[PDB]
Amino acid sequence: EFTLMVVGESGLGKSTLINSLFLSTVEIEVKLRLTVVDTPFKTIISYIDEQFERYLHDESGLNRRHIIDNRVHCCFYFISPFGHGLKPLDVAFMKAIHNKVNIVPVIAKADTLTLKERERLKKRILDEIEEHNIKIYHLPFKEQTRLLKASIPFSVVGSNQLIEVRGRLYPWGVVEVENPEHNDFLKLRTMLITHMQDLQEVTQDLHYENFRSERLKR
Amino acid sequence: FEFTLMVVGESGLGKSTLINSLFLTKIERTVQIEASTVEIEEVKLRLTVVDTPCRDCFKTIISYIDEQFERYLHDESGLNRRHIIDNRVHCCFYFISPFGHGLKPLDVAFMKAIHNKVNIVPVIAKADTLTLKERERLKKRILDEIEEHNIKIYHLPDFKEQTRLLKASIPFSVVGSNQLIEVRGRLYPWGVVEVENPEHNDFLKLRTMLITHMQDLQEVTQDLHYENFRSERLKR
Ligand SMILES: Nc1nc2c(ncn2[C@@H]2O[C@H](COP(=O)(O)OP(=O)(O)O)[C@@H](O)[C@H]2O)c(=O)[nH]1
Ligand SMILES: Nc1nc2c(ncn2[C@@H]2O[C@H](COP(=O)(O)OP(=O)(O)O)[C@@H](O)[C@H]2O)c(=O)[nH]1
Repeated sequence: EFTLMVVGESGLGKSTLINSLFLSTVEIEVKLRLTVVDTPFKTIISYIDEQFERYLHDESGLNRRHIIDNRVHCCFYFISPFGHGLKPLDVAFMKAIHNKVNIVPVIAKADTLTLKERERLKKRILDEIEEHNIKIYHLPFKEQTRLLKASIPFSVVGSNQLIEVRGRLYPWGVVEVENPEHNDFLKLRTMLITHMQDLQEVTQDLHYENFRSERLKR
Repeated sequence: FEFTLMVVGESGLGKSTLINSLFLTKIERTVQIEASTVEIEEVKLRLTVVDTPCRDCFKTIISYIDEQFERYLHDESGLNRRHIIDNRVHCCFYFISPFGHGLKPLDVAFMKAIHNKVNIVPVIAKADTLTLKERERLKKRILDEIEEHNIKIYHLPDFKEQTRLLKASIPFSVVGSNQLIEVRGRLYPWGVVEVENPEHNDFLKLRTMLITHMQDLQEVTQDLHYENFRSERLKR
């Protein structure tokens, strides 16, 4: 029972990555719900909040032994590799929903950046995360958990096309989706796969209860 | 000899980097587009780069195009005409993002706004984000959209094969780099994009076409766009 939202500018490979992970709400079979949404927000917030209402209403009921959890457990936020950081629309969106959903920031179409360019954009996005007091999902073995945090935000490449593993062909070379020397796709997936319970659990224990307390107080 | 080259398009599309490669070096008022204009001698060249998005920015560019027409009309209407300084925009690279499936309707209306006043040369920026197959689909979608909407881009005139193959590339999909490599280029873990490598991208054609068509761009600007502006202007 798990729900993942992907949000971001149109044309940033949002759909291709989702397809790459698993090989406007689609529901494939754990039971995964995916909600892809292209940025141009008062409906996005409201969708998220509406899933807390159903759940609060449902858990408040006399019949429970068929409750559907539609709460969004994670939101990949896609950032253009063309900016030098977060655009203020991106910051405003993330601030609108950071108290309600687990944000995982992702740099899109990372095959657009040299390694030097990549690390400048990551450093700059992390600093802006701090500067604007934005609350992104924080990961909870030794060195593999070390290396994964030290590469947030993940800069990914999607493709489901094959190359004489999946990749993208340019006259000067081939980007390999699952080569970590090429991009953080494997890390993002592994992280998604290894952290589902926590994602679910932080959604329950933190975002939903905060929703719930303000409600029963008001 | 005087040439003014303008480049417009969203920021983050490599526009300065491209310009740098050709030679190796809130917008709301005509004034600040002038302040953006750099002058180099390489022939007196002026480069005028304008980040587009807020659609007032498009109105200022238009107003700016005309002001250069105005300067000229005013200067040739006066009594001392020895050096009329020609600041009329002879060319507009229009950078389109490789992330769209074509032109947005803003681009379309804007190009319709400026297409009887400057020579639009459309350019797909950051072409190293596109596989060759993607490159073709975007080129065709962009040309279709120009037909569909009757956008008048600059028609290259007409050793033999060099004109055909150059036309075939329009709109040119280009790559710029300030960095050098072993060539100006872009180093990725998987390979190196070479700017001047025509297999890799159409930069070589853009520069060659500019270098080669500069006189005709100037002339079309004079004989067509300018005289069109001047006829309309005097009527009022
Ligand atoms: N350079 C690059 N291009 C990509 C990548 N992923 C997808 N694309 C291209 O971008 C197009 C749009 O991707 P899409 O998933 O539809 O983006 P979306 O609008 O955010 O869902 C795809 O058809 C691919 O041709 C990537 O990782 N790198
Ligand atoms: N992938 C790619 N990146 C580029 C290209 N040209 C420039 N860049 C990168 O994009 C950054 C910003 O480009 P810039 O020229 O300042 O874009 P402008 O805002 O349109 O003037 C540069 O520092 C380069 O890192 C290109 O052809 N391809």
